[PDB]
Amino acid sequence: KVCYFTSNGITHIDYKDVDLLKKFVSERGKILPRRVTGTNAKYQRKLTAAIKRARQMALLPYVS
Amino acid sequence: MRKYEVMYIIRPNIDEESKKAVIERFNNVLTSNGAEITGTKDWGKRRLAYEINDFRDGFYQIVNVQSDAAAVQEFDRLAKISDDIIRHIVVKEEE
Amino acid sequence: LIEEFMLVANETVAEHFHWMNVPFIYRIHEEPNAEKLQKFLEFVTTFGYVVKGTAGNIHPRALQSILDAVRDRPEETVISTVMLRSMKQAKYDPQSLGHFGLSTEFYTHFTSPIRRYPDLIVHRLIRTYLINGKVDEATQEKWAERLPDIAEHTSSMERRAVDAERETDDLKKAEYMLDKIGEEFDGMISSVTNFGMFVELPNTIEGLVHVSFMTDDYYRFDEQHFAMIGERTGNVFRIGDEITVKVVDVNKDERNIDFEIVGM
Amino acid sequence: TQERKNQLINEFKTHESDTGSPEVQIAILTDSINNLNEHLRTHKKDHHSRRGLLKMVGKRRNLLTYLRNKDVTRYRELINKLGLR
Amino acid sequence: NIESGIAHIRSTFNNTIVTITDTHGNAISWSSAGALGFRGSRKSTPFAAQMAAETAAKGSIEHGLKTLEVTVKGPGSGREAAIRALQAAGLEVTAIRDVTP
RNA sequence: GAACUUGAGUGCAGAAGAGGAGAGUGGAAUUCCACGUGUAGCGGUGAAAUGCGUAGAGAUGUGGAGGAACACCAGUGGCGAAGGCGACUCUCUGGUCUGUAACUGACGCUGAGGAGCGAAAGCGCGCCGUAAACGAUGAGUGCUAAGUGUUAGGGGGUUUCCGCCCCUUAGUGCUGCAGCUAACGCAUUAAGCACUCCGCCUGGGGAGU
RNA sequence: AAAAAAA
Repeated sequence: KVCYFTSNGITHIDYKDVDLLKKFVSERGKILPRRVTGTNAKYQRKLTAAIKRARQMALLPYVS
Repeated sequence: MRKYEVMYIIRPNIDEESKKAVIERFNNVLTSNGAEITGTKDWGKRRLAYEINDFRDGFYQIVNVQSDAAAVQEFDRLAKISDDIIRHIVVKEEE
Repeated sequence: LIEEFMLVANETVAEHFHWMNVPFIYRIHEEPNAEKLQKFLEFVTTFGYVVKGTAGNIHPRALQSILDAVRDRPEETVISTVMLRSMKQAKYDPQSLGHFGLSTEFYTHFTSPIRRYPDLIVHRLIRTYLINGKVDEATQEKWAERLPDIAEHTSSMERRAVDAERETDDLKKAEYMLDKIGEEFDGMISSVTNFGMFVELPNTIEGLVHVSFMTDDYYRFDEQHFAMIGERTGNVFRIGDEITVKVVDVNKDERNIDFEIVGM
Repeated sequence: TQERKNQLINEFKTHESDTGSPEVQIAILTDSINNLNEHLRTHKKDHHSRRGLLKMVGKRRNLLTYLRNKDVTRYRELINKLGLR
Repeated sequence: NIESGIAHIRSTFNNTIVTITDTHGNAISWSSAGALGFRGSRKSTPFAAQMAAETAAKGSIEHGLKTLEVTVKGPGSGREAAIRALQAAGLEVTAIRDVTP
């Protein structure tokens, strides 16, 4: 029950780092909730954006 | 002028002569409109997460720049027009 | 580490005696029940986990892929648990029918003859066949007659042991929780039923939330999703949701623990 | 921009370390107002923005008037230098 | 002679229809609960969906399919059973996709 | 007249926003219509009609209606004066909070009228503009027990940091003293104790005539 | 409830 990004000290989430984001989507592709991941609020935001950028650029899917 | 990150995907059905021409074209666009290319990755042909314009793969180019809007804006304009670039995004580099 | 060293030895012995083609005792694990595994495959598709394979022809790896996917998720414990409830139990047998769980063709128990009788037999057959060199037809026919009765019996005595062991654990878990009546715990919904839902605590103590104690709404069980759904409130308690419970009643004799929902 | 603002400060400032004088602040606001007004010529419907304007404009007025009552001299000077009617 | 395809499963409360197409959405084959002569409640049930998937699938295997993408529409109970019936008919499922409007 | 920095603001450093206005762009579905697949369904529902059709349709693409919205994330989270604001990117722009204390030196508060923003409707996109536009609770400032949660910050302690611990700021929550209250309740997010200014009321009906 | 395995 700890934040990835507060643990590992990661200030900047990147949309391009597909692997990293892939942790935080469901198998279907849906964004995983904060309560499941344990993410910090702040980052949950950052993370959401990135995935949203990602998905736009076809890096990630909207519906796997 | 302020830092942006352009990414874009080139259609997968081109040879490396054509591809280079694309890159040089669009690199020429930016620097023509007062941009300076600080970085230029090439992620190479990836599988797309879904099928864009009937292609399941594409060549990603990631240009860092520093420029005025005008530059980026011109790029975006042309990027849209072009059939070689299938999708793109410009993004500001958050401070 | 030791486990692995006991496994490879066990696998080594079994393979040796398979190729020797003499009467021998194996430790088999047959392919799971196709009906039970089918339902399990349905169950995991509700959480989003899609499996490559049909229930009649599933390779162990395909099951392993799931257990990898759910690792460090809330839904781990239960999908794990429901997978288990799709597996067959492992038994002793004279035939080498393989061991599904270990994904191997040859397996026996060799490495604990002090506490298991099939291991003590494996040793006697080793002594008989390898050490003494007694691979005669009469020696084989003697053992081929007796192993089926041994294998069936010992397999029964194992199951007996497990059932009793567990029955004492549940009793002493119930004895532990007598003084915890009124205390709140965080737990996870391990199983959902038409009458209520089971919640496992962090120390693997399991207790029931009876639908009577769910006073906030009329809850209807959904069997397909594994969930109790409130009609009015629209509260949904599913398998693998974490909830906070309070200890209401514990019966030591019956080995019952009863919980009420404090919060989700 | 911050360079533009530093210009402004250097232009109006009453002494070396001064950024708090009406002068300064009026200077700044004034530009902001100006820049913003231009924004609203194009973005006529951007009401919200319009609101901040008013508050800007107001701030000014108070500062001018503060000044005009403190030291009319400085106030005359200023309004000429900024071109404020 | 096409190998890859989509299996469009429209599982309603009343019925299950199963169309199989090529990648360009041209119709190879189909079945439905009511095409197999189920009537009323029975068309709704997952057993009819299962059997509808098989019959759609067996028709596709004649046309020489191997791999499927699957799409699911509608709230019905058939999708789970129907999908398994596409795996059980032989055709490997690449990815299942809920495309409920 | 003169002096000051505590209020007010500007600097400088830092923080988070579905704040607003443009311009694209990503996916969705929608059914507008035609056409390529399609081959007998389909369609209610206790089950039969109700209907629906082989004139190849339910169904599946392809041209699209071309109009509305953007799931998961999403939280009595955040932002906004209110109405309100949730796809993504860029363009322009408003505000807020924290910290510093460098600067200005009371520059403040409220505010009738006025001006602007501002649902259904009303309807003729424009006027309209009235809104449980009533968390049933003007604004500002100071003072007056505690307990616990969350949002964005600041400092110190260990702690390598992560983590914990503590203190502080701003906001949002629950719980509860003093007091207040007709009771209900409120209780540092006051409906407590005060001062400033504004709005408003003085039986019901008639009559919002 | 319900699997190996270990013990």
